[PDB]
Amino acid sequence: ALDPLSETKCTLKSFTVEKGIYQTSNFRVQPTESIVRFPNITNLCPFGEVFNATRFASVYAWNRKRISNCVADYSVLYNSASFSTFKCYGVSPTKLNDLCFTNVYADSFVIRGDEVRQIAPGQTGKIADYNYKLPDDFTGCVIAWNSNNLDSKVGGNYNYLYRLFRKSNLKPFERDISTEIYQAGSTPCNGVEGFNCYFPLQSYGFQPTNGVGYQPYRVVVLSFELLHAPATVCGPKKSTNLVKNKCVNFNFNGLTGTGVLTESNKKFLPFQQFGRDIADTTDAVRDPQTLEILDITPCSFGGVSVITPGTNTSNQVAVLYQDVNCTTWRVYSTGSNVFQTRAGCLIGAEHVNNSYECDIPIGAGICASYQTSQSIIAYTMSLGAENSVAYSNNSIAIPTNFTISVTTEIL
Amino acid sequence: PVSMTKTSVDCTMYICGDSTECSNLLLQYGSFCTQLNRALTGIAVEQDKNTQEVFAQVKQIYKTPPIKDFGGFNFSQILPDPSKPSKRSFIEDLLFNKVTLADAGFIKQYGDCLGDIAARDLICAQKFNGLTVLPPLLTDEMIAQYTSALLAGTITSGWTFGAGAALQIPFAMQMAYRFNGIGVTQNVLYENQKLIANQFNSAIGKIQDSLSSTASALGKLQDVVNQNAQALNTLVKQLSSNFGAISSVLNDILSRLDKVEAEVQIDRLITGRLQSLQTYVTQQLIRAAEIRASANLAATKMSECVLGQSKRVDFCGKGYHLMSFPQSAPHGVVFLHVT
Amino acid sequence: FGAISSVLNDILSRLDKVEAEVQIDRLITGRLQSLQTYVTQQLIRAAEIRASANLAATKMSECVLGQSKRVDFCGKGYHLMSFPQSAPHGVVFLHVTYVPAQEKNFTTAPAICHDGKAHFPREGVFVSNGTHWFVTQRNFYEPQIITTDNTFVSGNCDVVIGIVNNTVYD
Amino acid sequence: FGAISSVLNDILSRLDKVEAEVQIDRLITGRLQSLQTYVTQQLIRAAE
Amino acid sequence: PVSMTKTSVDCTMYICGDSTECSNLLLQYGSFCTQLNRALTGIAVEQD
Ligand SMILES: *[C@@H]1O[C@H](CO)[C@@H](O[C@@H]2O[C@H](CO)[C@@H](O)[C@H](O)[C@H]2NC(C)=O)[C@H](O)[C@H]1NC(C)=O
Ligand SMILES: *[C@@H]1O[C@H](CO)[C@@H](O[C@@H]2O[C@H](CO)[C@@H](O)[C@H](O)[C@H]2NC(C)=O)[C@H](O)[C@H]1NC(C)=O
Ligand SMILES: *[C@@H]1O[C@H](CO)[C@@H](O[C@@H]2O[C@H](CO)[C@@H](O)[C@H](O)[C@H]2NC(C)=O)[C@H](O)[C@H]1NC(C)=O
Ligand SMILES: CCCCC/C=C\C/C=C\CCCCCCCC(=O)O
Ligand SMILES: *[C@@H]1O[C@H](CO)[C@@H](O)[C@H](O)[C@H]1NC(C)=O
Ligand SMILES: *[C@@H]1O[C@H](CO)[C@@H](O)[C@H](O)[C@H]1NC(C)=O
Ligand SMILES: *[C@@H]1O[C@H](CO)[C@@H](O)[C@H](O)[C@H]1NC(C)=O
Ligand SMILES: *[C@@H]1O[C@H](CO)[C@@H](O)[C@H](O)[C@H]1NC(C)=O
Ligand SMILES: *[C@@H]1O[C@H](CO)[C@@H](O)[C@H](O)[C@H]1NC(C)=O
Ligand SMILES: *[C@@H]1O[C@H](CO)[C@@H](O)[C@H](O)[C@H]1NC(C)=O
Ligand SMILES: *[C@@H]1O[C@H](CO)[C@@H](O)[C@H](O)[C@H]1NC(C)=O
Ligand SMILES: NC(=O)c1cc(I)cc(I)c1I
Repeated sequence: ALDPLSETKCTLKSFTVEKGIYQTSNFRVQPTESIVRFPNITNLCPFGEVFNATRFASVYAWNRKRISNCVADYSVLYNSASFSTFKCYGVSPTKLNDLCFTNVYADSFVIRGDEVRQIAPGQTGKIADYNYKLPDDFTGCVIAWNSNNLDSKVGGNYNYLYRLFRKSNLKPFERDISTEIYQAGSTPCNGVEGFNCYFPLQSYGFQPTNGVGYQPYRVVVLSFELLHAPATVCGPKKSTNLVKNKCVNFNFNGLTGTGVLTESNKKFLPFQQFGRDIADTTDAVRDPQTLEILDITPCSFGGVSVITPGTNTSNQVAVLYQDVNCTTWRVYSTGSNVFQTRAGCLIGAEHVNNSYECDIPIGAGICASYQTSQSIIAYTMSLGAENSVAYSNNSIAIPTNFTISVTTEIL
Repeated sequence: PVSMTKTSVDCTMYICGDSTECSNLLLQYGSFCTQLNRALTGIAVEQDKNTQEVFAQVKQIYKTPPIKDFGGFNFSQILPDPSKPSKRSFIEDLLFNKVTLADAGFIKQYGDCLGDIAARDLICAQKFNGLTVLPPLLTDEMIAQYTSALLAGTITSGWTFGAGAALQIPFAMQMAYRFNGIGVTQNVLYENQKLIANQFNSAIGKIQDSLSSTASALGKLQDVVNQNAQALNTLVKQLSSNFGAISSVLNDILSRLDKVEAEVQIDRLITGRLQSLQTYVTQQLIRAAEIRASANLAATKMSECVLGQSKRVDFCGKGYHLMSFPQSAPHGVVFLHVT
Repeated sequence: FGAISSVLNDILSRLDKVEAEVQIDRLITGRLQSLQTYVTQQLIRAAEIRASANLAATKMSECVLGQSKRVDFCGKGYHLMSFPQSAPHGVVFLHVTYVPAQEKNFTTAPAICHDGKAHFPREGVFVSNGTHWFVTQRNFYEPQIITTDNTFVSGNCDVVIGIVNNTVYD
Repeated sequence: FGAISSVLNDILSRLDKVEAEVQIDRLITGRLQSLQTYVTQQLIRAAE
Repeated sequence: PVSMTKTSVDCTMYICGDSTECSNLLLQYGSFCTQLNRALTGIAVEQD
């Protein structure tokens, strides 16, 4: 990265470059600053209402609570909350602080210690089949912690129930609270329990002296979407000012990227937050604070070529920026010699008004040559000698001699 | 068709865009990008090589005689006119008009593509995704000058300038020699000189009318242009493929996943985009071989139909070949075969 | 190719069968892709080489085994002969051609009116040295006296454009 | 192609959506590569 | 030789057969099948 000549050396994987013109990497523009744009939310998320709740629901009647307009600063749980299980599926845990979550729902219930493993997208068992099923494409985090000190009674806590004997497996995120008598045998029930007719709900024991597999465990499943919709729950990240018309790193509602932000004429619908082009790249975004639409443009643009006479001859190089007037410019280095041929700005080469045979083809009728104080000279290549045939309606040219010519053709 | 569009690919920009993590992961491949760029550079060099073989056969620029007294034959229609800013013939102007290039020029500044135009302009998207189009070494004016030199040599000297040392000859005597070549006694040329000149002028006018009408008849060059544009646009469009990853956007993966978890997704995306680039380069190589065959045929025809009178049947038109006239066209040559 | 290492030995040394299976599969896929790319490039280059060899065989048939009348097919100029020479992975054709050297201006005429009839050379061109008219071959200046053996008569003199008057001398 | 089986039916019969997704992706990539190789060879033979 | 056999490929049928899950997963690729079919169609037209 010292200079385009060194980049050519690295691309060719050699310390010597022969005479010619070599394409290098496109003109890169590095971001200058980093900006974060989150909606202004000050209220902390109801961590106390969820993880500190006095009473939890039964697994067959698991509770669902909406989470909206709050800051997901889970570090407040570090002081008092200890979790035996914390597994995130659609998102890495270390990124949870840099993201905004779209549709946050907390599903709370109480199960056995041995059944916590069943809270997963593709598990089987009593809880996963008849009580609570996660979707295969579940995005969110499952949290579970032992609650023996709270949900266990010396005589036995029988207030927590689970569904046994269901006809078919539950759909993902489906709740069944019916208490109809289950018919196990061929004899049909009439609302009475007996023989092959069982009540579908059974209570846990939950005694303090129970084993760790039979101790109560409180489970909260947080489900959300990421980087597709407006979103109103965000991490503890402080927003900065909005910088436009400049190559910056940006964090819009958890979506990170690099580019130039400009005012956009697109009119987003109220339910839309991001705009995407044919390549699925995010090319437009609604500002979470000013509610304005901004177009995002890649910083890097334009082809670059290096013209060299050969490292064995000289270390002088010329640079061709194929998408620029030499009308600051999008040039790595500019000085003295600018010509502005077709096929881009040429920097580091002298220009002459004469025409010669092509030596290094720059393109668009322009060629380069290392010529005399030696220097790189850019010129318009000559098509050949110019003359006139002495045409007349009564004049002929007839050879009075001949030449025996022998030429070589290599195939 | 003589030449096709010269293209270059910045593989780091296409596969990874502006992502540093993706670039670091792509560094493990390295040589495949160099191989693709070497193949593309070979194709780009071969394009100018084909153009040079087709049009630079003579290295001696003969420009038009002023008198233009060719025994009733009218060549002011395929000869260049100084009134036009480009010294190209009127028929060459028609051929230029009937072929629409993907872009007007080869320089598109950042300001032009800055904003919402990037998402609507195909060239802007191609350039933002690391795909560049290289201009030909020979401009259209230079190819027109070569065609004019060939035409002047054919009109004033006939077949002699193809063997070096252009010897002037009256055009009626040249036509008589060609008539003798096709097996007709030269007096038939002289006893029907007015009729033959009128028929040639009428045929040139018929070509006039055919090219100036709504009928294109130049689909071979437009097909090459459309094929190159379609290949580039397909390369741009294929960036939306997930390739088995959770997303087709590197930014989303990097935003929602840590280094270890995002590494596999970025590897899948890199493999898919490298496969897309390899497929594009292979198709470009095959099309370049076809274009090279076409350009070799065009060079052979210019040598044998323009620089001389060919006795091969149906090689320089239908009928007994008398002469041929070259005309430049976008990415090709048009041969007017007088038979 | 996305694996932890590019060396199979390291993967087999630090990983068991199950864990090393995915890395070896990645390496196998990458190396198979490399081989496929090499073979495709070889096929394209072989097609190009086959076209070149077909052209070389055609030139040997038409420039060495005979005299070609195709312009610029067996060298620049009027082809006389060609000689093949072997070369590493190729053939070199020495094309002996005929090139005019010293052109001279002459006054020419499409036809000559002798006795109310138009005469034509039937093999060359009429030329003049200021006073008298001769007939010569086109590719070499060898003027000869215009007789009835090197000319043929066709029609009258009022139809040919550019006809001149000359008296045939015995 | 690195998958547990070359038959989609076996994978779908013994694996759920998430587990079978990676195997089906491997099979899709391999078969797409096979089709691409066939088409490239056909293009070369068509040029000849 | 003048012409060769003109062929067409149903990429969904080759890669996935009659599997709906495989077809849904293959929908993420999309353009590669169209590219292969376009090349094959070009070859088939060139034969005639
Ligand atoms: C959703 O409800 C439908 C209808 O109540 C259930 O389908 C019934 O399933 C039972 C046995 O599971 C059959 O005896 C009935 O004939 C079915 N009826 C119909 C209309 O299909 C379905 O099983 C329920 N789904 C879940 C996940 O509980
Ligand atoms: C050669 O052809 C051109 C046509 O391309 C002739 O120019 C035309 O001349 C007539 C009258 O003489 C005008 O009505 C037309 O408008 C002209 N067409 C043009 C300029 O494109 C030209 O006269 C012909 N040469 C000779 C010697 O007759
Ligand atoms: C040979 O063909 C030419 C052209 O096809 C004939 O010339 C035309 O004759 C018609 C009469 O039949 C005239 O109306 C046209 O004006 C002529 N054209 C030209 C350019 O002069 C010719 O008559 C035919 N026959 C002979 C013996 O030459
Ligand atoms: C009150 C509901 C808040 C909803 C927040 C939504 C998304 C943010 C994500 C995860 C927050 C819960 C983390 C619990 C474990 C913390 C780490 C530990 O102690 O091991
Ligand atoms: C939960 O409750 C305990 C005891 O009441 C308290 O110490 C702790 O701070 C609470 N945590 C939260 C997050 O509210
Ligand atoms: C907070 O965001 C709202 C958008 O809901 C915006 O109207 C308001 O100006 C913002 N306030 C500040 C201080 O940025
Ligand atoms: C650069 O911009 C100017 C406008 O001032 C334009 O005339 C010129 O054509 C542009 N450069 C090229 C190579 O066309
Ligand atoms: C013939 O005469 C012209 C001028 O009338 C001259 O330019 C040309 O060189 C002459 N040709 C030869 C061979 O001397
Ligand atoms: C023309 O040629 C004839 C015979 O070759 C000769 O007698 C005569 O003097 C010549 N005239 C001129 C002007 O050269
Ligand atoms: C050449 O043209 C002139 C016109 O000035 C004419 O006088 C002369 O006869 C013509 N000669 C021939 C051989 O055509
Ligand atoms: C040739 O002779 C004819 C017939 O006498 C005459 O009409 C014509 O003018 C003569 N040509 C010259 C150039 O003297
Ligand atoms: N071949 C060339 O390009 C060239 C040759 C000479 I001698 C002088 C100069 I200035 C140049 I720019």
